[PDB]
Amino acid sequence: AMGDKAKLFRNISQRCLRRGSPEEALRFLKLWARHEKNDPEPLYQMGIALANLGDYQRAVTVFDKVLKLRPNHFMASYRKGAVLLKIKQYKLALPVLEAVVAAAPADARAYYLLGLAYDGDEQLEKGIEAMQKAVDLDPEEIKYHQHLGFMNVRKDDHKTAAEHFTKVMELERSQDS
Ligand SMILES: [Cl-]
Repeated sequence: AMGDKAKLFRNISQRCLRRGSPEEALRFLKLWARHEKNDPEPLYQMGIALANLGDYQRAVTVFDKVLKLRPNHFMASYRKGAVLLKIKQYKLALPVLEAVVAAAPADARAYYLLGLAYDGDEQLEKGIEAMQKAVDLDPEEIKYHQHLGFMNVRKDDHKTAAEHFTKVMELERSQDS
């Protein structure tokens, strides 16, 4: 069972996150982690805070801690994959993100991140496949059409690129009134 000290520290780190400042919160998340060792939740939370601070490399190594405790932690992989992609470590992000999508096969955003990771790794064809899936799962999103258009310009398929761009145009008009 969760100890009183741990409840207190959780309680405070929530005030600190919701009141803006995750540098303070981070100190209380570590206190919580100290009292409830082998609870993945405070570690997972530190990972989030570190990512928001911009300490991305440090965030990854904390998300690995939570993934050692809970190998299938679906959200820990999601966020790890997302920062790995921001750091431009594409090869490493691919297996992480591919696991996210095998757990949440209708998550358009997972597939979008996956597409960007493949594209970064110069696997254009695989990235199109993934970004296409994002577009099928959420056809009103401008961003996914936009990328899928550019991927197709590089593939020299200007017809389907133009389709996606003329769609980006359409969404922009109809998201005023
Ligand atoms: Cl792109």
